[PDB]
Amino acid sequence: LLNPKAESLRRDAALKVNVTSAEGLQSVLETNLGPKGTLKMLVDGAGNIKLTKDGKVLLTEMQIQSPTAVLIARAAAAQDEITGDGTTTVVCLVGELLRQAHRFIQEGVHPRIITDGFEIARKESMKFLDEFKISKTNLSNDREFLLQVARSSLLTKVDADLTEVLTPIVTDAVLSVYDAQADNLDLHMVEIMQMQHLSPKDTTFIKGLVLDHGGRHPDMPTRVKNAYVLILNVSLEYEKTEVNSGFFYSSADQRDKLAASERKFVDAKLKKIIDLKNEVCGMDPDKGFVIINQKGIDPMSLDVFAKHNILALRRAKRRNMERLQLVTGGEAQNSVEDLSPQILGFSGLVYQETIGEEKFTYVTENTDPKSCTILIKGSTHYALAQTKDAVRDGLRAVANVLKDKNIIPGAGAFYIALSRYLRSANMNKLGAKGKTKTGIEAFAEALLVIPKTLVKNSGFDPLDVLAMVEDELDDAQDSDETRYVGVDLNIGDSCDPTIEGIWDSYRVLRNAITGATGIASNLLLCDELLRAGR
Amino acid sequence: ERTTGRQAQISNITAAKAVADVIRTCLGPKAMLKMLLDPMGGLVLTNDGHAILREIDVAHPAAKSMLELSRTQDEEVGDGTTTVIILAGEILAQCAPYLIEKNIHPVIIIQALKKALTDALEVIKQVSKPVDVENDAAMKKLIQASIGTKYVIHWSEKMCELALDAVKTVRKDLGQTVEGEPNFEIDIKRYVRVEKIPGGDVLDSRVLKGVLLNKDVVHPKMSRHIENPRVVLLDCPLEYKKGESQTNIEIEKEEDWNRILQIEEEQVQLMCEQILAVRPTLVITEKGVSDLAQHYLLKGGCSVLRRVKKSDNNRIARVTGATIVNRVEDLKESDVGTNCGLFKVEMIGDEYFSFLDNCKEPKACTIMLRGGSKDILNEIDRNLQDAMAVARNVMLSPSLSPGGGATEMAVSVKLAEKAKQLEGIQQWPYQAVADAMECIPRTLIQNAGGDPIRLLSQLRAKHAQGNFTTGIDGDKGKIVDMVSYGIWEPEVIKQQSVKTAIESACLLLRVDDIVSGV
Amino acid sequence: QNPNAGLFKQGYNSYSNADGQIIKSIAAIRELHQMCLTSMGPCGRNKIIVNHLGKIIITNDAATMLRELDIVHPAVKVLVMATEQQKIDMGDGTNLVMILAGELLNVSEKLISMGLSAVEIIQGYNMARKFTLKELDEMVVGEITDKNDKNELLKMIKPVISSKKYGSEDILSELVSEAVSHVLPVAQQAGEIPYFNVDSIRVVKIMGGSLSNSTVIKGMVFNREPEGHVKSLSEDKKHKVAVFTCPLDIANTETKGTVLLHNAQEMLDFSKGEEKQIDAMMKEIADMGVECIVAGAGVGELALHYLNRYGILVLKVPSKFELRRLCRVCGATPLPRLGAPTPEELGLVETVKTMEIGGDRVTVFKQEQGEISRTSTIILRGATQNNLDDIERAIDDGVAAVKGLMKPSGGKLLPGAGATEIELISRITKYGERTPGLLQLAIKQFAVAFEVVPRTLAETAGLDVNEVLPNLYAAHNVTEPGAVKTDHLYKGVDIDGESDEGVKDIREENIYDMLATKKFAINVATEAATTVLSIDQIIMAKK
Repeated sequence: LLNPKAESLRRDAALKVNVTSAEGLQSVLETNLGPKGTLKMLVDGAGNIKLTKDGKVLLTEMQIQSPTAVLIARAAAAQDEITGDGTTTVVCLVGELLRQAHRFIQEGVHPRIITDGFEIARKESMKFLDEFKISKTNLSNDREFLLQVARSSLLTKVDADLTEVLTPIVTDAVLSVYDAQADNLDLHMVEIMQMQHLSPKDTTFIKGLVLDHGGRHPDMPTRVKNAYVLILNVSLEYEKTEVNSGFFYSSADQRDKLAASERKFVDAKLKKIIDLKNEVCGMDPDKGFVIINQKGIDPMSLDVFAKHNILALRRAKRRNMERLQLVTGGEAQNSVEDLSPQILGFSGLVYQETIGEEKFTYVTENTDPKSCTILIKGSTHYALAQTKDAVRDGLRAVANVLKDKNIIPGAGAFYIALSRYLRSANMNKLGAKGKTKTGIEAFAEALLVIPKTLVKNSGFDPLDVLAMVEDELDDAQDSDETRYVGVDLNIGDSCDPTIEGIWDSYRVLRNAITGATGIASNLLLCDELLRAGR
Repeated sequence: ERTTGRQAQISNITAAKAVADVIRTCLGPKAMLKMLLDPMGGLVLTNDGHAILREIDVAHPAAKSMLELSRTQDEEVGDGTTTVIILAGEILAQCAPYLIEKNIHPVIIIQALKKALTDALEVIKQVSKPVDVENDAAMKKLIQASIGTKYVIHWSEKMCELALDAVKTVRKDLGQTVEGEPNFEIDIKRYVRVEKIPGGDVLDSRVLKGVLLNKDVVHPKMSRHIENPRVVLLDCPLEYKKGESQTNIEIEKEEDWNRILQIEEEQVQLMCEQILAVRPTLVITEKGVSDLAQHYLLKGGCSVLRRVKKSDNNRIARVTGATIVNRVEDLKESDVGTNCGLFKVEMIGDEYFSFLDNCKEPKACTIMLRGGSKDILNEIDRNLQDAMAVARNVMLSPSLSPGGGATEMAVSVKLAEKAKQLEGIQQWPYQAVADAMECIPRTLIQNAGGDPIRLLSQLRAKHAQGNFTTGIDGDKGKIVDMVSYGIWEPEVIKQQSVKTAIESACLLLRVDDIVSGV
Repeated sequence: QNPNAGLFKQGYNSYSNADGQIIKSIAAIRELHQMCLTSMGPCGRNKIIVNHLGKIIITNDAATMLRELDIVHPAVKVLVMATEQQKIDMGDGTNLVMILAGELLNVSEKLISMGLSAVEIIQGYNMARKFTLKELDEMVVGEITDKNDKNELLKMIKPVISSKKYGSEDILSELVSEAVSHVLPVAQQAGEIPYFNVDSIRVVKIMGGSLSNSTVIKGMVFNREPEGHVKSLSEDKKHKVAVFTCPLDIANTETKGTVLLHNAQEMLDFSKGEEKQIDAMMKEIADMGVECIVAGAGVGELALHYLNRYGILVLKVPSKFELRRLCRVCGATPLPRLGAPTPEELGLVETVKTMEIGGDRVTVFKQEQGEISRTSTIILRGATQNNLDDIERAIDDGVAAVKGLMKPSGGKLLPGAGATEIELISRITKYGERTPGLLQLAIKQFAVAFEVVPRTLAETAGLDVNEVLPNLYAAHNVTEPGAVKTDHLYKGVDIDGESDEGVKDIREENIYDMLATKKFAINVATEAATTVLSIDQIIMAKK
C-alpha cells in the first residue's frame, strides 16, 4: 500500500518522529535559556561567524532538516512579530508537552484526549494569568521600574557587565521618545548606529541625531555652542557659464582666469550665506552657526566658510536632512536668493568626532528633537551584532511594558504558581471528565520545564530549588497571604521577584502559552506522514 | 506490461485500500491532522480532506480514478468528498476475499453491488425525516450548521437569510404530470455568483431577482430609469463597415476624407433604425459602438451599452429573454426582450449598478454583497457559496437523515436482514456492503478515542432492537440520540455518496488488467 | 550492526504475540489443515508417504498421515494429540476433529484481525460449544434399536466404511456385518452391558482375485505352514487341542538342559533318551484324546515323526497374540512343560481343517456346536496391495465404530452428508444473534466454521461450490405454509458425479452419523482450538 518515489510513516511512527524532533529542538535551545545560558556559534561558510543567543535569530539563521523541527521553529517565530520574545520559552514548552503526551500515549491515552486536556489547561492558565498579573501605575517617575525591566531584559542577552551600560541607555532612549502622555510609542524614533575600532563598553546614548559626514577644513571649530542649523539644497561646487561655453586656450593661465570669472556664481551665494550668518547672532556671545549643505561644496567655499568661524558639512544623505528637519527644526532652502533667518534652526553643542577611517558630527542637545540615537561601539563584528541585538530587545521590552501596563513577576514564579494552580483547580473541578486528567497532568508538568531549565543552566540542582520554592509557597498559602516566590539563580535559594527586580511581560507569557499549546495540539494530532510531489 | 489472473484485481483493490486508508481519519469534528511533505523542505499540517486528496500523488491508475471521482464530487455535491472514497475502499476491501478466496466472478459482485445500491437508497429514503422547506425559520436553523463556528460566525444571522433568499430565488418549486418534476433546477455556479460591493454591512446585503450589470451609461445624456424596459442584444458593431475582402480607401483632396465619415453615418443610421424598429429601450452590443450610433439610438429614446462581455448577455437572455442576433439587418421584432422589470441604476457604496430584476422565475439571480473590507467580502463570498450548496442539497429533497453514522448503521442492519432472505450466491456481496457501511461509525469512534469494538457493538444492538436515530456523539464519543443532540446531514448527500461509492467500486472491479498503449 | 533490544531469554527459537505469533501459529497449522481437508467425505483421496524403511505408504486416514509426518510446531502437536484422543476414545471422526479445529482457528484469525480480544473469542467459543452440544440432542432423526441383526448393523456400518474406501462400501459393509454377527451374543435392547469388542474381529488379506471373492471365517485362522505330515483332522466333534510354549522335543530341566552329541557313547545315550521321552510324551498326550498340538516354538525331527505316528495335527504359532486368540477360542491353557496333557488345561475345538483360499492353504480353528467362539476373522482378496490396505483400514474403522453402538448415544442417529452441519450452522447463527455483547461475533464465527463439511464434500466430488452452497442454504432455510417446518428437511450434500440437480435426501441412501461421534468430535475440536488460541507466546530452551 505505497507508491514509488514516496515515503510515509504508519501506526505511531509519525508521533515518535515528531516527538524526537521536538526533543532535539528543545535540547538545541535548552542551553540558551535564562541569563545563565550559553551562546551558539553559527558559521555561514563564507568566513562570517555569528555568536548569538536570541532564540528568534538562532532559529531564523540556522538550517533545520527535520520537517517537524522546521514547523516548530516557524510557529515559534510568530512570537517575534507579536511580542518580540519568548521563542525559547515556546520551544521548551512544546518539547516538554510533547514528551509528556508521548509518555501518556505509550500508556494507551488517545491523542485527542490529550489535546482536550491541553485546551482545558490552557483556559485555566489564561484565567490564572488574568488573576495573577500586577497592574503598573501611570506615574511619570517610574524610571526605577523601567531600569529594572531593562536590566531584566539585558541580563538574558549580555555578559552581565554591559548591563550597567545598556540599561540606562535603553531606559532613557525609550522614555524620551514616549513622554508621560497617552500619545503613542514608535521605536522608529530611536536610531541604531554601529562604530568600529572602539571598546564594547564605550556604548553611549545621544539625545539627538548623529551625522555621518564631517568637516573637511582644519580651521572649522571643533565645537560650536548654541549653533543655528542651516539646511541648503543648492550645490556650492564650482559652477560654469549658464550658457554654452568651454575652455579653449594656449596656456593654462587663460583657463585659470576663466575659472576665476565663473566662480562669481558660487561667490554670490556664499556672500548671501555669510550675510545671513552675520545678521543672525553674528557677534552675540554664546552663539554659533552651522550649515548642513546637503549638496557638495567646493574647497574654496569650504575655506570661505571656515574663515568665518562657520562649521559647514557637505554631501549628506536625504534621510539625514529629513531627520534634521525635525531634530533641529530648520528648513531646507531650495534657493539662496530666498534665504532668510526663518530657515535657521537651533541646536545645542555641535561636536565633530575624528576616527581613523571616518569622521562623525554630533547635532544633539535639541529643544524637542522628537528622536534619539544610540551609538553601538565595538571592535569585532560579533560584539557589535550582540550589542545591537541586546539594545533592540531591551527597547522592544520596555516599549511593551510602557504600552501594556500589565506586569507579571518573573524568576520562574509564574510558571510554578500556574502549575500548582492547575494541579489543584483542574483536579478539584473535573469539569469535562476523568479521562482528561492525563492531559491536565501532562500540561501541568510541562509548564514546570522553564524553572527546571533555568536552574540546570545556573548549575544548581533543579530538585532542591523546586522543593524550596514549593515549601515557601505552601507556607505562604498556610499563612493566608499573597506572596510571589521565585528562583535566585545566583544564590540557589528562593527569592521574591518583586523585590529583586525580575519581571516578565504579560503579552509575552500569554502568547508563549497559546503558541506552545497550539503547536503541541497540532503535532500530537498528526496521525501519519505523507509524501507527494516527487 | 500485462497482468493476468487475480493479480490485476488484487493490485486494483490494494490501490483503492491505500487511497481510502489515508483519509480514513478525515471524518467527524475530531478528525486527526496529517503531514504533507513535499520533496523540498516545506510541509503543512492541513486536515482538509479535499486538500489531502488533492496534494497526494498516486501512481496506480485506480488511485488516480478514485482521486478524480472525489474531485468531481467536490463540485457536483457540497459534501461527501472523503465519504465517497472511504465507502468505496471499504466495499472493495470487503468484496476482495470473495473474488480472491471464494473464486466469485466479478460480474456477480457487480450485479450484487448494484442491487445493494438500490436497497441502500430505499433504506435511506425510509430512515430520512421531513423538513419544512417553506418555513424560513427551519431553513435558517438547518443552514446555520454550515455557517456557524466559522469566520462568518459574526454575521451568521444575516448570512443564513441571504443564502436562503438566493437559493429560493433560483429555486423553482413546480410539480405536475405534464412537464414532470424539474428538481428545482438549482444552478449556483453560473447564475448565483456573488457581487462584492465595498462598504456597508452584511445586514445591508440584498438578493436581486435578476442580473446586475456594472456597465454604466455610455453617454451622460441618456435615460437612467425605464419603467417599461425592453432589452435587445446584438453582436455586430455600429460603426464604419468595410468589405469582406481587401478594402482600400483612396482620397485625393484632403476635404474628401469626410466621405468615410458620411458613409459611416449612413450605415450607422440604417443599423440604428433597424434596431429601433423593434421598439427597444436598451441596446447592448458586444462589439464597439461608435459615438454616432450612440447619438442615433438616443434619438430613438433608448439607452446604449457597448463592449459588453458575452457573460453578461448569457444571463440577460435568461432573466430578460432578449434574443441576440449577430447581424443588425437580421434583427426581428420577436427578438425584443419584453417582460423586463426595470433599468434602475441606483448607486450603492459609490459603485455603479444596473438592475434587471423582475417578479418572474428565470432560475437566475445576483447577490449584492456588502462588507467593510475586501477580506471580509471574500470570506463571506466563500461562506455563502458553501451555505448555498448546503441549502441546495437540503431543498432538492425536503428531508434529512440522522448524522453520526446512524444512517450507515441502519443501512447495514437492514441490508443484512434483507440479504438473509435472498437465498442466492449473491448474498455474500450484500453482506460485504452491509459490513463496509460500518466504516463511518468506526471512524467516528476511533476519532473520539472510544472503544472501537464495544461502542460499535452497542450501537449495532441499539439499531437492531431500538431506533435508527442513535449515533456517535462528536464530543462525548458515546452512543446518543442524534435527534436530541441535533446531529443531522442532508439525505441528498447520503444518497449521492452511497451511489457514487458503489458505482466506483463496480467500475474498478470491471477492470481486470492494465496494458500499455498509446 | 543492527542493535538488538528487548531480547533477554536466549537466542533459541522463541515466539511472542508482539510480532503476531497468534496468527503465525494458525498459518503453520494450516499446512496440515489443507492436507487433512482432502481426506474427509465419501470422495476422499489417499496420499503417498515414504516410510523410514524405504517403503511406500498409501492410505485415506488422516491420522495415519499425521503419524507418518514429522510434527515440529507445538501448535500442530496440540491438534495431533487431539486427533489421537479422538481416535482412541471414539475410534472414528479424526477428520472431523482436525478440520473443525482448523476452521475454528481460521475464523479466530479473522476475529483477531477485527480487533476482538482472545479472551472474548474463547468465551464465545465455549458458549457456542455448549449450545451446539445441547442442540445435537434434538437433531436426532433415527435411532438404532440394538437388535444385533445384520440389517440394522448395516445402517451404521455403511456410512463408516464410506470416506475410507470409495466404491466398495456395499461389499465391505456386508463383510463387516457378517463378521460381527458371528461374535455377537444372543441379546437385544441392552446398551449398558458391553458385548462387542474391537479385537473380537481379525482382518487378514490374501493376494489374488478381487474384493468380490472375500469371505468370512467363524474362527481363528493361521497363515503359517503347519510344518508336519498331518494336514487336517476328521469331522469328529470336540477335538481336544493342547497348547504348548516349550518346543516339542526332549524334556529337560529349566536350568541348562542342553543336549549335545559329541561321540558315539553320547550320541547313543542322547538318541535313546530323546526317542524314549518323546515317544512316551506323545503316547500320553494321544491317550487323553488330543488330536492337535500347537507349540509356540519349533518341532524336532523325532517330534514330527511321532506326531505323524499318532496322527496329531502339527502347527507352530510363534506369535503370542495368536496363541492368546487360540486359547480364547478353545479355552486351552498354555503348557510351559512337555508331556502334561492335563484335562483341566486342554481345550476343545469342534472342527480343525486346512482350507485353500486363492491358492494359499491356511489352518482354521472354528467352533460349531460346543464352546462357541467369540471371535471371527475376515479374509480379504485382491491383486492390488494398496486396495487391500485401504480395505483393511476401512474394515478396522467399521469394527471400531460398531463397538460404539452402546447406550451413551451410540444408537442415536444424525443426518449425515452435512445436513446436521447446516442445521447447526443455522441454530448457532440464531443463538449468536440472540446472544448480546461481543460474544455474538464469536458465535457467528463458530457457526461459520461448520460450513467446511458441505464445502469439502462439494469440492471432493468435483461439484461447483458457488452453486451447491446457496442451494444447500435454501434447502435447509425454507418457508412453508405453516408455523411448523415440513416437507424434506433432511436434505444432505450429494456427490452425483454423472448427472443431477440440487442434492438428494438422506433417507434415499440412509446416510446417518453417530450422535456420540459427532458430539465428542465437536467437544475435542473446540478444546484443541481453545488451547491453541490461548497461547500467545512460546518460550523454549536450547538442548
